[PDB]
Amino acid sequence: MVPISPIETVPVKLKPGMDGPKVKQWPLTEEKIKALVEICTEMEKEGKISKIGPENPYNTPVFAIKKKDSTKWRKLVDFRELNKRTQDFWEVQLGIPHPAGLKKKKSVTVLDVGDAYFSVPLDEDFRKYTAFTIPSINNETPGIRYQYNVLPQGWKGSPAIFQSSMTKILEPFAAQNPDIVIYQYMDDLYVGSDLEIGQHRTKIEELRQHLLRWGLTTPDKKHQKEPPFLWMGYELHPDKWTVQPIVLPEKDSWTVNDIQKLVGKLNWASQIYPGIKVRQLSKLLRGTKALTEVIPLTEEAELELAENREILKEPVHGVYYDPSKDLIAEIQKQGQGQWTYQIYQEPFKNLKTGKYARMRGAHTNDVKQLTEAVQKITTESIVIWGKTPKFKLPIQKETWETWWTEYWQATWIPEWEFVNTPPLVKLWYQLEKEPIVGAETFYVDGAANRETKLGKAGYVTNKGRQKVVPLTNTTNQKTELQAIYLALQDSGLEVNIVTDSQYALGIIQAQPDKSESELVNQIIEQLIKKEKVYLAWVPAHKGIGGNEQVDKLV
Amino acid sequence: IETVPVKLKPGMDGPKVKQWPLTEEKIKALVEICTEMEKEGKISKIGPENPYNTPVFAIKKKDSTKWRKLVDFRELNKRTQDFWEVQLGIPHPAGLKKKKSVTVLDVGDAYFSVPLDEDFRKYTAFTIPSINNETPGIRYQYNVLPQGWKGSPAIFQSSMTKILEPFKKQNPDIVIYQYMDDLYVGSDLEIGQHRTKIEELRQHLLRWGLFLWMGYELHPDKWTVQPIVLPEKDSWTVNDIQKLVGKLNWASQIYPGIKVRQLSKLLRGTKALTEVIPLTEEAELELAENREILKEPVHGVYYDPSKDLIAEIQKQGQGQWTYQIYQEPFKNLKTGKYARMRGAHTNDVKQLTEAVQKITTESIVIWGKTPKFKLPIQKETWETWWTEYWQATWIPEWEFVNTPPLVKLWYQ
Ligand SMILES: Cc1cc(/C=C/C#N)cc(C)c1Nc1ccnc(Nc2ccc(C#N)cc2)n1
Repeated sequence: MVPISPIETVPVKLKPGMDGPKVKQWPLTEEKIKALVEICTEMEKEGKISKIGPENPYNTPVFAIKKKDSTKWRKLVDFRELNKRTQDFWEVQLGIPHPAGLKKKKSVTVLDVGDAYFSVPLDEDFRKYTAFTIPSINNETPGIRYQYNVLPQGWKGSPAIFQSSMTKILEPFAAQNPDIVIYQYMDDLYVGSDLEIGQHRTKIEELRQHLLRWGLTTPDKKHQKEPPFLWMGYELHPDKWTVQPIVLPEKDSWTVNDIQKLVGKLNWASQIYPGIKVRQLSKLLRGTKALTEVIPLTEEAELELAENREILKEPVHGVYYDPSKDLIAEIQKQGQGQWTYQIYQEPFKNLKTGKYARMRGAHTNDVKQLTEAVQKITTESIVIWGKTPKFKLPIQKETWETWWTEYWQATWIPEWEFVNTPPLVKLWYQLEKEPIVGAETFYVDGAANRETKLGKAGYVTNKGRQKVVPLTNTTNQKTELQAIYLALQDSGLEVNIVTDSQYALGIIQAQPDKSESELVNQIIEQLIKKEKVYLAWVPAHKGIGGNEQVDKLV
Repeated sequence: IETVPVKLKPGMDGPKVKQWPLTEEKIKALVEICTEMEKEGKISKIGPENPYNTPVFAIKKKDSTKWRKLVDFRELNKRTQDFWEVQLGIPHPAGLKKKKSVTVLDVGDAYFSVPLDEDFRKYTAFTIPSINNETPGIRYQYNVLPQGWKGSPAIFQSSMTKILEPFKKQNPDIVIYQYMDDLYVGSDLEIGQHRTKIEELRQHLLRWGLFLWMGYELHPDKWTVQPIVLPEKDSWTVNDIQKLVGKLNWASQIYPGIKVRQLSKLLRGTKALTEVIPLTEEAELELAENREILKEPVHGVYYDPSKDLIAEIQKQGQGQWTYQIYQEPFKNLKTGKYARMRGAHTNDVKQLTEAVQKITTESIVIWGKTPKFKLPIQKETWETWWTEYWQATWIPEWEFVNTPPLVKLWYQ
């Protein structure tokens, strides 16, 4: 007997205020019982479970399911109730590594460690809560009672406890062997290195020797798994990665579900296939919520899909990360609030790609969208590579400077450079900071009756020019905007406009270049055509002449 | 050698706050720091049976090349039972804001000498993440009072109280105030001796049992405050008068006696904006009366210790920023203006981050607590970058303003 180090148990507790499960065992057929008795007999002989006295008051239902119509049976202990009462654990699985962040490896060996799983003892004081009962033949004797000694499959804490136990064992090996990487997924350990293969195989034997100190043995065979690997929807190869085959189905008619499925595939594909578009297809799902409801494909969407099938025509792979080189992120504007990007280190060899869609909102502008895309890429990059990439953006350095020095909010974009690839992001208009000498002054105003919804919009100018237009189905806010629009329409290339609308100023000072309001869009089109515009604000109902509210008070 | 028991507020469980993305440089710094803290018994590795978490990151104090671990205990602090100390509540020192000089000292290290109640340790869990989540995050929990936690100064108070008795009895005029990991020491002394007392103080602390070498000098006596001012001109255009009436209309919400009727009269008619308008005597007198009203303090302004302090900031351009601190709208308790060049000639966001720390510091000195900020920036931009420029050991709360306030210019 060679002494082995025991595996420390994790102390587990039920949620505060809760007791163990007391669920009634289900009636089973004579056939299933003999099967369960046989099954439990060896488990017991194997140390996994132990017979318990009548004292224990807890219970969990055990079942028997035939195996794909085999000669064998399998036991299923349903821990759903115990799981609802078991404490929460730290789940280290959240946020999986992204392939573009991985490093290329010459070799990646796989080791089966499913057996090690049963060397992990379950906290002695929690064992009682795992009690179960194999009914007796004909219910004429007491059912056989057992409780677990090891992590039960299906129990809430098994995955976290198994992983943390294996990690603690592996820790010193990883630390003292910096030339290898170890990753656990399910019942396997994946060990990779760039070592001359002889030395790599030696490292594997050392790992098996290390694990034996806890009496954990490994198959001593050549695991079936070898590069490439199918993992979390990706294909990992020694020096490249890609997403698993994306197949867009041919269809004569699509339903809400089919489209949600399609968009899911396109989104997954967009991380390496450049240009993928999903706006025209996504908007079709605007409040449908009926999986079966067949929706007709707009010609706009039929076009987007055809463009995507083209992009998905042939396989595309991304390369792995080389810590010794800079990271570059290039962005392009696609239109309709869509943006696309590529992250690479060497020209034409993307590590990954991606897209960004503008946020929901009444008014927006291209510079703000570009900024949001930059922030999103920056954060993703910190997660995957731990650093910010250098950016290549379709906006002139001069345009950016004019924008941020004049914008009312603080804003920032990290180290970047202009890349001249249309369409370029630009500022479409810029209001004056001071009144224009020589330019006609338009005093505008609008008002609407809250009940009748009737209103008026208009202006009076220093040259005696005047206009008042009657409006229906309107509000104070819309008449205020209409008044400004009339002034822009009827003035020359330079104009001074005086308004008392805090609402209209709130919008224009936000500098939108596009809006969900056709009225605001018409105003933007006029601002773009003018040479100079000064917009002045004054308090309403304060006896400021030109403030011709009277014309619109009827 | 013994620990004072601690518990969470009734009906509240420990924090479970996600760890945000960390740069490679900050991860390496934290791995090195925690490895030494673990060896010294300050923290211990934890198992999967601890599901709690508080974010951690790293910073560099004002001009220091050495990384400092900083745990964001904002959540734990609002969930940790109010630790009213034996002090019955040390009345905030009103004299601190009046001192000629105030140095800020980082005494957070002292905390690590006092053990933390074993049953509360689980709630201080934190994670050092790995780049691309390639390896399991390193999990730890504190065994001693942690820096940044609300209950640390509270529990260490009694120890600090007697640690300073000597220095305090021999210097009964010096004001010493403690907020979280910082010690504020103020005295009217000539900056040269003021410093002697300070360095003496830390040598008096280092000897007493405990990077305390750093110092941060503030001058409350030379602090920023702002009255409302109107333009003085020889020729007023229609536009100048429109801007004045607008500003006066805004001010009338703060000062009840403000009038614009006589000035508004000048604006009757549809005149060219650049046309010069001569002021009548009635309008001139009205402007004069308003100027006088604006030289008097605001009526009914008082601080209430049970109410939150609110701080608003406006970007004025060219590196200038204005701000106001109040509890009730239009009842400003403090207003100010900054224009600073520590490193952000061309970085809006660094400037705002520095303005936020300066305002918080002023707030701690004056009222002994931090304000809630209304920041003129998009949430995404702020959250992506503020930690890159942070240099304080505390962290205030903040919210975002997405609509341009019309009152921007009136404050500059
Ligand atoms: C996340 C991960 C998943 C698997 C695999 C899980 C599965 N199935 C295998 C390993 C070894 C790792 N860990 C790391 C860590 C750093 N670089 C890499 N690079 C890397 C990994 C696999 C291949 C290949 N072929 C090439 C390079 N892998």
